[PDB]
Amino acid sequence: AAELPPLVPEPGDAGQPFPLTPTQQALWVGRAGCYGYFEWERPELDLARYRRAWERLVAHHPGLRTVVRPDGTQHVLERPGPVPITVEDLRQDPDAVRRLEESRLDPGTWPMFDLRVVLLSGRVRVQLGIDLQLMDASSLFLNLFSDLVTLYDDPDAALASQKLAFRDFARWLEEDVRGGARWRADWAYWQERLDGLPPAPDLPAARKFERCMVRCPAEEFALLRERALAHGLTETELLVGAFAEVLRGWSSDPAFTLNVPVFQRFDVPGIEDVIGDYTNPILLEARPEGRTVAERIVALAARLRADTRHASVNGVEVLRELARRRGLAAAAMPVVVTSLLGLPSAARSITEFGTEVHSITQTPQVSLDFQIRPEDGELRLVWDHRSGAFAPGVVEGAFEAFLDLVGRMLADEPGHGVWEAPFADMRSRRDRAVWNETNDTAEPVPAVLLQERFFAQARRTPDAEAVVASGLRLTYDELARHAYRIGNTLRERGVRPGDLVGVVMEKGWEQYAAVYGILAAGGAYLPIDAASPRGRVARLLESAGAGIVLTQSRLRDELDLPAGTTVLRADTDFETASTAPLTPVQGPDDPAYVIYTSEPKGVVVAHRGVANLVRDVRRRFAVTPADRLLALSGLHFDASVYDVFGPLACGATVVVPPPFRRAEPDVWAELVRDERVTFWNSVPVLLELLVGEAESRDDRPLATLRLAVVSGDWIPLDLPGRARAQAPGLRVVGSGGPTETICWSLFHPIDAVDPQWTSIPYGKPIANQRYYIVDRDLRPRPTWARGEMAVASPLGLALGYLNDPERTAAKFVTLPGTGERAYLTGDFGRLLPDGGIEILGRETDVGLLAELVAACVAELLGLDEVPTTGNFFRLGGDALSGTRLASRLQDLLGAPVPIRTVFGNPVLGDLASAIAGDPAAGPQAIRVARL
Amino acid sequence: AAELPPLVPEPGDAGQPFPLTPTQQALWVGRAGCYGYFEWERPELDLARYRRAWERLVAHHPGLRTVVRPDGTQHVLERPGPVPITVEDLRQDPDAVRRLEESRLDPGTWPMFDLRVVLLSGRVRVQLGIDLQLMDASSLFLNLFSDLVTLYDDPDAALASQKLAFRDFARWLEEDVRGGARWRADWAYWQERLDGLPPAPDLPAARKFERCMVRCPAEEFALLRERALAHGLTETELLVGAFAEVLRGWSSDPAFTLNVPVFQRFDVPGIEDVIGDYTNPILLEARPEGRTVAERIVALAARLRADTRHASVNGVEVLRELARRRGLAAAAMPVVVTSLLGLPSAARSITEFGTEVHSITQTPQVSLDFQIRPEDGELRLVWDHRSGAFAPGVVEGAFEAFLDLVGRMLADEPGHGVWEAPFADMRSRRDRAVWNETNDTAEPVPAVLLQERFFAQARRTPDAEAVVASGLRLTYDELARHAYRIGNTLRERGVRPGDLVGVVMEKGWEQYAAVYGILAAGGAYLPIDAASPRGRVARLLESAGAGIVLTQSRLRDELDLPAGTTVLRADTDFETASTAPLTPVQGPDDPAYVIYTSEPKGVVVAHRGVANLVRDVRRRFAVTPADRLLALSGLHFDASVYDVFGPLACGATVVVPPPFRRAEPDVWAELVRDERVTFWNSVPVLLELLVGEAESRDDRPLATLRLAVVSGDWIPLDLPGRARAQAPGLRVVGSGGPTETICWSLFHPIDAVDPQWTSIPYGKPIANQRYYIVDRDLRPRPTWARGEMAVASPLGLALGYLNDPERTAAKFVTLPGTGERAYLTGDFGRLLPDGGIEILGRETDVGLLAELVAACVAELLGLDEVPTTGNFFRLGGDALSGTRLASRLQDLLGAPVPIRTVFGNPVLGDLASAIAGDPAAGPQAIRVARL
Repeated sequence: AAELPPLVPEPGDAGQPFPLTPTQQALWVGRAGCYGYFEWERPELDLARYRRAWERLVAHHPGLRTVVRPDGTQHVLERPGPVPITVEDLRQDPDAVRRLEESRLDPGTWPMFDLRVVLLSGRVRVQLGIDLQLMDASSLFLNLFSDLVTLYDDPDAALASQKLAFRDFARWLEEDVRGGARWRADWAYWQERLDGLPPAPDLPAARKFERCMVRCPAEEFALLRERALAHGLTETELLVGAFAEVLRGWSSDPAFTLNVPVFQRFDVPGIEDVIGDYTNPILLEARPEGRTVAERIVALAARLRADTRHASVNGVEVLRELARRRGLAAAAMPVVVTSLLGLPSAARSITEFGTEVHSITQTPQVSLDFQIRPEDGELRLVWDHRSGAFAPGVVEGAFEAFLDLVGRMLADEPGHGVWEAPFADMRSRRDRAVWNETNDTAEPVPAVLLQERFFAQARRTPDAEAVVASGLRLTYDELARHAYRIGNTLRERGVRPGDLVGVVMEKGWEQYAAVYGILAAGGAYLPIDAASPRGRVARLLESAGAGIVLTQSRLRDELDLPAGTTVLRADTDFETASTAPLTPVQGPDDPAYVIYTSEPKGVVVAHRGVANLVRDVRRRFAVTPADRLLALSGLHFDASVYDVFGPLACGATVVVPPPFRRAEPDVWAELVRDERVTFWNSVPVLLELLVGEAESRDDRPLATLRLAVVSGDWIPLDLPGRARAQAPGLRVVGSGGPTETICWSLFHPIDAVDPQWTSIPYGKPIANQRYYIVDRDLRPRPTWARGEMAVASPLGLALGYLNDPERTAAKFVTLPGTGERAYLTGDFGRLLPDGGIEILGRETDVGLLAELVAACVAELLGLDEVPTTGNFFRLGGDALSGTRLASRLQDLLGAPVPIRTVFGNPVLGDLASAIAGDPAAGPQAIRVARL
Repeated sequence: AAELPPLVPEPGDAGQPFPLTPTQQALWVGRAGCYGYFEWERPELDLARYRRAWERLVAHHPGLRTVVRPDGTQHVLERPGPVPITVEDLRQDPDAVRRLEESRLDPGTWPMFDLRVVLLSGRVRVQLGIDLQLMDASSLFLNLFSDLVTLYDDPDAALASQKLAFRDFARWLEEDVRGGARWRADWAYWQERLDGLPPAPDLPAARKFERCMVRCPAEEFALLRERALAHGLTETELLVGAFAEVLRGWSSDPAFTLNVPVFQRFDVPGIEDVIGDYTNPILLEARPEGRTVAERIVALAARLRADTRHASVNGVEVLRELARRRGLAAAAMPVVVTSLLGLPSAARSITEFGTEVHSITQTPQVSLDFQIRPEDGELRLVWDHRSGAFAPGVVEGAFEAFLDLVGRMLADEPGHGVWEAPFADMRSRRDRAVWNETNDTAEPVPAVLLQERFFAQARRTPDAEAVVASGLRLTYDELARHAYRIGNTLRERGVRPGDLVGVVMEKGWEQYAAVYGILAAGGAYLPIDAASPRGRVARLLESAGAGIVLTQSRLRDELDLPAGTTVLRADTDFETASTAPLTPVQGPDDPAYVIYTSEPKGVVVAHRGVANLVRDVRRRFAVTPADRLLALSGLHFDASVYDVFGPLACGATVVVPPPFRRAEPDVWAELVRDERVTFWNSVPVLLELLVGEAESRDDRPLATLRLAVVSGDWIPLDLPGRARAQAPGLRVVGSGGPTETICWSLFHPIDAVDPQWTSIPYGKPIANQRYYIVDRDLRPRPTWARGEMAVASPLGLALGYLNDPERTAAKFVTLPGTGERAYLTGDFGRLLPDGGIEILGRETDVGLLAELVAACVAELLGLDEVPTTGNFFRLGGDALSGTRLASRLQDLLGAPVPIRTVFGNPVLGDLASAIAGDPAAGPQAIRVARL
């Protein structure tokens, strides 16, 4: 604990220039609003006594006579002149409050404050505008406001004599403390920690200062003090920790750095009466360390206390180094906790002068400022936030969660209740009601197997068109008969419930016959791309255990299938089989198919979940037998699952396009025209290609499109309008959901595209699906908070991964709060106020000098190698060895390397640049570096 | 003509540090070989007298005792010590010259020279290595070498006493001349001109110093002097101008800047005896200004004289500014002319000491150094060039052209012969013999019309396959009969020789029938893409005057053809026409087709030129009836022209692919396999796609390919090897030529791909074509010189552009040297030593300060606006107004802006940066700039 040099006052230069404090300098350049404003009301004001009070305050306090020169230094005017006090008479004007509410200052001009008095009928408004660069918050309340009350009572009152000038204190910090023994030790503390500091809270952002606030009465203030002492904490530490709990409810990452200023006057004798700027912003690293609320708050407080023990370094300097390393944006710390607790008591309080009526601090570079201030026996808790910094509702939701959390702290005995809770739910009342409303989706799904629904439809409308595929029109009865031929044959050859049968085909009617025949037989189909490379088809079939494959005779010869495999050709090997109806032998929760995705995993899906999809789509989009769907997607993709089971369940027509290995929009646009397609289903880019093709044509070939469902990628913002142009009355519908949620698991009908959107909303869940946005502990997040989409359903999820229960256990989890089975999509998004989801992400001279510095550092620290990008103090340096570093470099270079240069450039590359840029050492140093 | 300050010698500091000259500084940093070397032979050498001579030289001349300190300053050692002279005894070793030839120095060590003496049987070799930083060339010959001869005769000889030190001269230039009155005027001269200076000669580059040299005897030296005086020139000016003529024969641009050093000693009394570095590289702008050789040389000399009148600025400084503006690469001036003419006579010459046996200057940063030196009544002309800086043969070719040009100057009276020539051909004897051999391509083309060749082939092999097109095999007789049906019908409907008939079809046999029917009728066909947008088809037909169109019935309805047009469908509207042979009524030089290219131009091509192409390809690639060509290219592209006329002229088979609007390599690879295609023709990328498709397959579906001709884009370097892998024995052949040279006009058979190539060679011309590489005056260039390809032929060119004789006259020009008609391709390339062609190209604080400087400059100069990028002196400034500029900026900024700062930063943005970076003015200046 290295003691600090003493302060020697220098009154002969009291009027001489002196530098801005580090925090005053930041406001000087950072304004180029920046002011505080206060308004009190009283029945009467004696203006003569009020002017005498301010004339005495200005005379007594040099800080009220300090002005900034154009060159960024400041000095104390000796006799600035009469105090400006603007009086405005409104005692005659009716609706005077509206006339005064409709009337809403520079450091280079005196004064840096603004005094106004408004006379009204029966009352007076006193108004004080003050530049934030004039003094810090503690000088405002403990010095200015207290003396203003004392002097308005008696402008001749005795005031404690000024035993030093703030100009002395400011020079003492810059010349004697900064760079001295303790500063160097404290600087090493911060530099060891710097590259580990997390960013500022990353809170949800929107598309000038507002106020959330609350006042704790004296008896809850006393209870809050007991709750904090019970954990060994100050009230500030308790409130800072509670604030970090709440911010973690909305922040993208649980680790963040808060700006927690202290107002250290260093016990300099007399300094408690000197108006100045004592702000030292401490950069508090808030990583969650603890299982319970109490443990985390206690751990955070211990870090705050350690940081505070090293506060001879001013946080503005730590922020400067952070910006050198990361750039100015990533170094900004715009979330501040400003506590005025723990300061000396002031003689008088401004509440004895008038009842506060309006007040607002507009601070540059600050988005959220949590202010903690004692006011007349009560604890005032204020959140000042900048409008438009945060998504609508975020700050009000966080405040309501903060009051809830502090209230529980007052309600619960230490060691019980919220103190022991793993976490506090931060969702608002409205968050939960909207999410519950949107996710109240359970519906019973009748235990009818997928093929049984199709066969019943084939009995209903046996002569309607089922599959139209390239100059061939299969009727419902014809398709059912061939499915029966396949099913009887497969049953006879030993397929039993649970067996997988491969379907290796190209687009054509044989895919539809094969699927329904496999299901009729009792098995599940395993579709595999007939254009797979190498012997992928054989690897998937071997891995899946599928001993039978159905294919097309025109295709059998270009497939490498292992020799023990039964390979039947859908279109020739079944012509003599029975067409006798086959009777179902699997159950609704048995697999209907296995679809492989990116080792490749086999996604096993049951009949019940597909029936759910099909029933939801039919009702939601009014699918009828008149509809004609274009089956674009390949059988081995999830998206084809609706194409296979939806239209055929209700009597509509599947239009199968010719096989294609690259997009052919013109073929598809012709096919949409000629077969009068009503139902498009594809990834967004294929719809774009189709719409482009139509735009370049004179017929309107997409005019029969009434429904277009696109999913699996970002939807261009102009695509829906472009599609509706080529097809009036078309409903464009966004969808989504991985293979594990069974094709489509949510929808967003795109009825109109707000041009303020960055993307189309991802949508709301279909029947029997629930879309949670969860944090890393699988707990649901408030509105706007980014998290992973977890899709919960007891029937609309895949059964799991084929033969892989360990990966099934990792992705199909039990949500902790409800015990629901949920699938972790790996996609990220956030909940929207209307219940929808926004998807966010789908699943060399100096160089030689630097090597020299690095090698010299490596030997000094005892390390093999040391990178030129390393921070000297993080690599293992400290105060005394950083001094040895300056000497070893002086020796080896033959040039002067001051100690200030090593400490001012902890990053080894930055030290090289500082040495090479030094006129007194540069050329010499570069010569030695060149060997 | 502002006089210069006087030189005041300062002998009290003769041993004190002093700076390197600007040219010495460049060598100091620019070495980090750099030396000169000399070797003379004499029968005897008296080593005692030789050592005494060098000990006297070293004592007498401070420059021989000057060393560079590690900090880049230099000083004069007082007593450096005995002169090192290494003696090597080889009088016993046999083959001693080989032992001495196998034995081939730092400024910080003394001496900066290297003295050796080699004793051999009967003779001695004296060897002198000298650092280029020690002294300039004029000090070497006029001071060192002359005094070495004087002193070896008598080491006690009287020498002119040193009346000053080179250290005085070097300080006088840096402190008194530089920055003074005349320097500022000269600096304004250069700065006005700087941004206009062309780059260094851009000469052809290759994939450590060599010597071309010649010695003019005294009587030709005297004649050369008379030739120069006859034009008012010095011999140096004559030789510099002749050198610029020759360099223009190879350089990519006719304008270049040469580095022409002068060795000015400024008539300082005594300085003619002082060894030092007097080099001032003058940057000579060599733009051709004149109709004849004489006029251009006279104009260039007048610029050299003007430049020389402003040589108080050292060219190293002009080069520094040029590099600030353009970067270091584009500012380098590595082509130097070093003349030692016009200097005082030296008392003795090194030729009196020994016969020179070997000498070489290795200069950093120099690629070609033309040295002009008087030697014992003769004129020595030396080209020192760096090996590998230039393409092989370029420097030897330029030297031979230079000797030829100077020889003509000695042969011709002024006012006659070469003096009056518009230009001198610079091609070497070998250049012309190779080009003539390669371009001796004339062959008579028999007057047989294109359709007559096909009809004769249809009589020869009437049952062979002509066109195989998508499940349809047209025989030669079947194709001839349908061509006759079309031709008789078109003849009957009024087609006469000269008429154009549109062909608007998609790939299919109807294109082949339509072409031969139109030709049989007597007209020319005009193919137009059936997939053209909008009403392009109607615009082209209207523009071309084509009143008839043939199309396909399956296609007629999607075409917008104007109403007065006859539209006949090849496949239905001709079934009842006569198949009687029709007799030809056009001639071989009448149009066969019109093909439109990028307003669009109609390229009109006659029968004769197509017969030339077809006959050349048949012989060159041995096309026989067994061959089967894949007609990939569209009829409306040039590349299809061979497909239409080549195979059918000799009995081979055209395999037509299905129409395609995007590449389908797999279809094409199938089609190559199934129809046994032997002849591929396409742009390179389509062959790449086809080869990729085959690589991914197990059959070798391209195995029947024996010939692949690719043209129209860069050929990837690995494509030929990749194609030969998929098809052993395949000949890959590169081709090229625009539509105006009738499909293919040159070939390069790619038999093996040198991995040192950056591209495949473009090739050599086919029969009746000649490929010239011409400069901007349409004159042929030497080997390696970049120029425009001009394709000359009286029959292998298009007749011209349809209805557009003015554009025909601009692109189909008469070459000036031969009167040949040639087509200017707009492509660029260069001739290769083997006769081929390589194609080269196919057809904000400072910001505010800167605005402040600019506005102040704009008012001072009287201009409305002035850009921040402008050079103050080019915008209109000069010496006196640049001084006024420093004062106006001092006034308006309130900060000191020294005059040196305005002159050291002529570019207004650079002045802003210098002011903003000045500690004594920066912060103030930035404040004012911010308004």
